[PDB]
Amino acid sequence: VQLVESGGGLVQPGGSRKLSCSASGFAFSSFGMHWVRQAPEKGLEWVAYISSGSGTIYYADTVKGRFTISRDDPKNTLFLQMTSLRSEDTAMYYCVRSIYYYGSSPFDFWGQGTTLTVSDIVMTQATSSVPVTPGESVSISCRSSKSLLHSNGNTYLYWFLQRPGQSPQLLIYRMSNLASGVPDRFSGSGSGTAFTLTISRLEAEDVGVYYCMQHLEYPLTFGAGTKLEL
Amino acid sequence: QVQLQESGGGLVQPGGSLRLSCAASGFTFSNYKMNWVRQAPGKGLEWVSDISQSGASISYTGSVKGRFTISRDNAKNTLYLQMNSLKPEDTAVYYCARCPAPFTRDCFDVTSTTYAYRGQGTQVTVSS
Amino acid sequence: SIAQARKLVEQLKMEANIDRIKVSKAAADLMAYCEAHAKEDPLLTPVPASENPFR
Amino acid sequence: GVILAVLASLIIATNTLVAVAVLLLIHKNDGVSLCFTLNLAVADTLIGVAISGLLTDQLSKTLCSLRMAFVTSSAAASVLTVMLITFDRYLAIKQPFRYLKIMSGFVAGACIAGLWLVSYLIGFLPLGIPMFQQTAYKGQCSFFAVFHPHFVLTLSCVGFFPAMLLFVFFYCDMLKIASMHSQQIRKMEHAGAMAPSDFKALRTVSVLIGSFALSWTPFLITGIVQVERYLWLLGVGNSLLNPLIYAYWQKEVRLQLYHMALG
Amino acid sequence: DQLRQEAEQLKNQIRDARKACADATLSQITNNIDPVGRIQMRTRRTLRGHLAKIYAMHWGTDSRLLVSASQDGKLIIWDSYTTNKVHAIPLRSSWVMTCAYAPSGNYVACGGLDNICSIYNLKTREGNVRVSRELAGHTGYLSCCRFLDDNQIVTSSGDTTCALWDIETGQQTTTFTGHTGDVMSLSLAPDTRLFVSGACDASAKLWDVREGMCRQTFTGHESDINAICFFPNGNAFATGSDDATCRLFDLRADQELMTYSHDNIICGITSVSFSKSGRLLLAGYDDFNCNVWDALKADRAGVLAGHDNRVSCLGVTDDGMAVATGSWDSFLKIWN
Amino acid sequence: SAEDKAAVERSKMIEKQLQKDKQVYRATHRLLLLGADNSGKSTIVGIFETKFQVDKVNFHMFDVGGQRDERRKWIQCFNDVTAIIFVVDSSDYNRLQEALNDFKSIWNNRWLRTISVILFLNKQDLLAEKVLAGKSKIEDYFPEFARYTTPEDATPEPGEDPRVTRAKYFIRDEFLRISTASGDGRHYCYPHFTCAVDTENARRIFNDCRDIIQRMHLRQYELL
Ligand SMILES: COC(=O)N[C@H](C(=O)N[C@@H](Cc1ccccc1)[C@@H](O)CN(Cc1ccc(-c2ccccn2)cc1)NC(=O)[C@@H](NC(=O)OC)C(C)(C)C)C(C)(C)C
Repeated sequence: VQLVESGGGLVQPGGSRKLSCSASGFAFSSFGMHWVRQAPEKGLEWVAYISSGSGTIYYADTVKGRFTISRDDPKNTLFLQMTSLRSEDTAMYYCVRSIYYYGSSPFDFWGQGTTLTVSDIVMTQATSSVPVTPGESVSISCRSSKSLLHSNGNTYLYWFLQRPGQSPQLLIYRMSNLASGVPDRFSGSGSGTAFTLTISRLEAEDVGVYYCMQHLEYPLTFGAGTKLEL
Repeated sequence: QVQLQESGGGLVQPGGSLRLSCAASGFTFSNYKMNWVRQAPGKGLEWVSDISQSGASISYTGSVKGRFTISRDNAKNTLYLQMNSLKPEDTAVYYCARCPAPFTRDCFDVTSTTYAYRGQGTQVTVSS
Repeated sequence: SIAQARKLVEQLKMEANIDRIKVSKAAADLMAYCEAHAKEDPLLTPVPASENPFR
Repeated sequence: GVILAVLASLIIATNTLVAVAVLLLIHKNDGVSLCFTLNLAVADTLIGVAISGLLTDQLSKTLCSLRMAFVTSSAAASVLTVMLITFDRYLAIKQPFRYLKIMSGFVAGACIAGLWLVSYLIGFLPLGIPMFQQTAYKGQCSFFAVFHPHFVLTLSCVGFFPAMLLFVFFYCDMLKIASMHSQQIRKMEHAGAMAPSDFKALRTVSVLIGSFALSWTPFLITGIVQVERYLWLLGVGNSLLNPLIYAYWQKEVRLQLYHMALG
Repeated sequence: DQLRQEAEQLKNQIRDARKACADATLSQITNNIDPVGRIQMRTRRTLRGHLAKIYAMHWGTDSRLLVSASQDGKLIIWDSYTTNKVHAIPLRSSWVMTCAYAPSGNYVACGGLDNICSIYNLKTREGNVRVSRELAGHTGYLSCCRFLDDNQIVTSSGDTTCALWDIETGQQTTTFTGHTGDVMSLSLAPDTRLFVSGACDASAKLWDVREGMCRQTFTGHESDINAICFFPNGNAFATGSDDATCRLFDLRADQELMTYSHDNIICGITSVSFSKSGRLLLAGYDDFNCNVWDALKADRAGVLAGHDNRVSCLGVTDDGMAVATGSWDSFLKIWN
Repeated sequence: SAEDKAAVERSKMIEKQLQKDKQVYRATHRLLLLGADNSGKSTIVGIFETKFQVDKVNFHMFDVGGQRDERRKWIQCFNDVTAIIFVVDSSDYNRLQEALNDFKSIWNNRWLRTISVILFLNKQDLLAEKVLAGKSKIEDYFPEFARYTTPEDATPEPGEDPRVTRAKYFIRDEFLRISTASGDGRHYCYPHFTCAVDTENARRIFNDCRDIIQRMHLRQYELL
């Protein structure tokens, strides 16, 4: 599995560009795709989503009216067309995949990055964290503002980790069960409004920023992030 | 347990008569079809006769017509075969087989020793 | 054919050594087991409409 | 009017019970010879409602002008649905191999939707053309009062007569093929003996060209006279015969009706 | 010569010993208890989408997912709660006779007239399903291959032989012999240590997995045996034959206990099943129906109707909440 | 519900794919090939396969030769095929009763009561030589051969002895007697005469399938 993207550069206001996401290593015709942008001084932000078979398209509300998303299955390429951009679009974009069926695991693989320099449920994180010596116990909590139990026993809350100088990785989905390829030393549980993360053993390769994300209403809202030092 | 027996063999000279019997047990004798099967000394098994549940569906093969008779006695669970005026070419071993399922019109009896519902066989000698 | 007949006799000789018990002591256990687990059978007693996952 | 009141109830009653059975048979099966029988029961139902509504509900201004555009339109769909069933039978006996791979659910739906569009302009357009219109309109509403005899006689000439020759032309060929097959069967049966059906094949086609030829002719018969009430009753009486012919000779339709009538 | 005499003497001794320990009967002991009455079930869900007849099915370990096999070469996985398709796997060979579902839910197996029971993988990185292994060591057709663990499987074929396989290397380890006709079905004990089989010579046998030798033999039927199932306790089983009868056997006594036979029934039986508490018995017939028997009294109570062709499979969920049936008109139904 | 709408979308896509598959499935005719050894069955053509096409129509033919001699269990699978092809060798008198017995057993089954049979009488050239030379008789095996007369429907080949014609038609009538004794009007039998070097063998199957379909359709409209 590999995702490579090309484009970006220097753009004067009022211009236009085109970004391409090339996929190779998996069945491209059965996955939905997402575009996620990260500000140089803020957290992640949702941009657009295109379904499988191009039967459903959604946008956030800060771009709608000047952005367009498209796909081409035979050539395994993903496109993003932009109209004249403002000075607030200076961000690095990512390419994500997700498959939806009973028991699946969305938001598993991420992209690389692209520099394009030009010039509602609220989730709150806070207090950061002091440096932690290895071998201790650390707890992280993310606070919501609405119930996340959809009358069928499913609570939607995902956790991500971004190592410095790399791309985010998936840790826990649906706040109960751990993802594949991750050590079994991570556990998470909480109530319908309060949530927490528990790590038992601290190592030298577990430093970064942790985010809490919710998937219940399609305008997706991320957290603020907590930095762990040494 | 399905069990069948054979009796009525011996050594005879060309020209004579003898009888055979097939005693049945372990199942309802009135709901099945009965056959007689004979294998030559060196050849495969060959169909010979037939009889049905009611009593009148008799059939034979071409080479025994006018010389063989087959009848059944439902009140004692016994099968019979009356054969007379034999020929030196009849020096084979006879068996008493039944069709697998009841209330049927077809069965598959002639099989290379892999059929479970069959008798042990009896020896008949006519040349000398 | 002699090889096949020998095996049948050999197999039958091992079945004469099995220890057996009376029928009543085997039927009583079945009756007790049936009577001791009747209340965990949703098929015998109709499932209430409030607790039925199938509708 | 007492005859019509009994007539109005029978037409709706016998046809709604048939459409319930057919729609159930359609779900647990997949055949194109069942979508057309649903149209036939629907087309017969709207005829009974329209004729009953005009007389009994509004028994003694363009009140009657449009209401003579609904009855005529419904009667058109009755004939054309019959002509779609016959053309379906013919292709599956004359072209056995090229019919299996081209007939599908999508094609069947296209024929039904396009059927209703044509029948709409048959009844709605005529009042638009000044030529086919009478004058001196008044009370005592009747079919001839609000319509021109030229319209109804001309339509029969172009509509019924060319379509008539097609119906007969198909069932005469199917007798030639059917009679040939029965001869071969008899010949082989004579060799397993030495060691009727065709008179039913010709006594069935007699019924079908007997319950269809007399559908439109009596209405034209009074048309030639008018340029009566007994002829009209027999004309819509045929609409009661059609449910029996095409929805009782089928073994599957009868059995479900038998098994789900009152048990 | 002497072999037949010794066999007859041994059989006589065995029959005398078996008949010398029968004092009473099951029907003579359960006379005082009250009956269950009448039970009525109505269909809740109907699943459609198959193209031809259905030959096999199997329930998942969480009683939510099930798999089905059809003669047109398809293998679909359903979601019984909401009637949603999760997968659809095309087969290389059109003729398929059996299917299975792994206890952990990671593998699926199937086989048929090609003398091979294949293995499929459900959780892959590429996002599709693919064949993981193929096993070929049999001669006749294959009628049942049933999982035992994530690394081993038990198979019975039509050449009068059963075997124990090894998925990792593909080589068989143990072979069971002793039948005369072809084997048609098998069932596994709850502890996965013993299993039984039924052949077309009107007999059944009890095997031992660890050693590979026959333990004891029960014979009380008169025709071929089509289905077999195990008691929930683990000390009895029931069989269905081609002469319209069912019988119940006791392991500790080597004798049959009761016969479930009724008049005006002249059709064979294709499948049997039990309940969670072992109080009811379900059997599928060739006359397009399904019957519910009373285990402790042997009298009919309730009928299941609605199929328009013969039934070929029948199962019960692990928690005992639903029954699923499949027939030759390619429709699956769930009763409750 | 955002994660449960996509499941419905995926299910709809799978159903639309199965809809495409059905049209391809329904437009192909399958055939089953039976017979015995020493019959030249392979010359005409645990599972075999053979695909041939005539006039842009596809046919599938199967041959089973990987199992034992017990065929009362795996024969229930082929209960929805178009037709059954039966091949016999009409040049050896010692093995005719077996062919007759298997034909009767197949015809009188309960799960195959709506399937037609196409009959091939292979090896028609050796029989003529055997009768012309003369070393074995037929009344010794079949006593009824001494009172047989050629029917008026005979169409002898140009320049052939009438004894060969009588022998051929007696053998055909032997099968026809069984064929026309237990038929309720749901299936029939199509005899044929086949040589070892004939080149027109697919056209006969084509015509027989066309006739089968036409008769089946005509029967249910009360026209036959
Ligand atoms: C189910 O039996 C019925 O009650 N028959 C129905 C029926 O109502 N039949 C009538 C329909 C009819 C009425 C008036 C004029 C034209 C048609 C007749 O057609 C009955 N018909 C008789 C009939 C046929 C044609 C005509 C006719 C048609 C055109 C012109 C002149 N006469 C008149 C009467 N019956 C037979 O010919 C029977 N034949 C038979 O072997 O009976 C001993 C059938 C039935 C087996 C076909 C249907 C056949 C339509 C289902």
